[PDB]
Amino acid sequence: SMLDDAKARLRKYDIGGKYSHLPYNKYSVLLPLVAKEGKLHLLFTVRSEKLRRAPGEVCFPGGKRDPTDMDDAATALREAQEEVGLRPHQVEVVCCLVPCLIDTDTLITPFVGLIDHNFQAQPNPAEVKDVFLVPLAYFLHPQVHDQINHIFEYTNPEDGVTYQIKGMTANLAVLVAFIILEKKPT
Ligand SMILES: NC(=S)c1ccc(-c2ccccn2)s1
Ligand SMILES: NC(=S)c1ccc(-c2ccccn2)s1
Repeated sequence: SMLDDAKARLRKYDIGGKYSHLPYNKYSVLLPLVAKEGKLHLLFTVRSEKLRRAPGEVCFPGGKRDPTDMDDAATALREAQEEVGLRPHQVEVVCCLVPCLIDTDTLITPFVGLIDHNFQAQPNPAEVKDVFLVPLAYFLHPQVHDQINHIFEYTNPEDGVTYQIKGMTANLAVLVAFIILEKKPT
């Protein structure tokens, strides 16, 4: 099936816990995959305008590890619950993708999660101003804008609202799209 196929593909790129013990400042992100109308989508947030770090920007749910977290996946799930109400019974963590190094002292670990078909986002307004879905296939033929620097623009056909997706968030989306959709019969 579509979902079994996605997981089998994703597992071949799982790096494991290899890098997770290194002595960095540590953050995790969840890349939430949602099936809708016969196709896979990614779920994104727009961060609240009142946050210190990157207010108003499009990003995946995530944040800083704390001492309660058993491992890096736990950080990602704790943060996804706090930001959009996603509960643990509603997500299957499938793998851990290549982590991102930044500012010489920080390591960000992305986890791909399959989301339950009855989940509905309850955005917490102190952290998240908006929640939206993008079809995974958009990332193979995006609408690119040059700020010189590559920015994606996505317009939701439901309401005509345009979103800008960039940086690490945009890089990870393209990666997940390549992994799951490359080389497929129609
Ligand atoms: N969710 C996003 S984009 C961020 C979360 C945390 C961020 C940060 C923290 C310390 C220094 C610089 N940026 S950015
Ligand atoms: N939830 C997301 S996307 C992030 C959380 C942590 C991020 C970060 C931290 C330090 C410097 C730069 N970016 S990004």
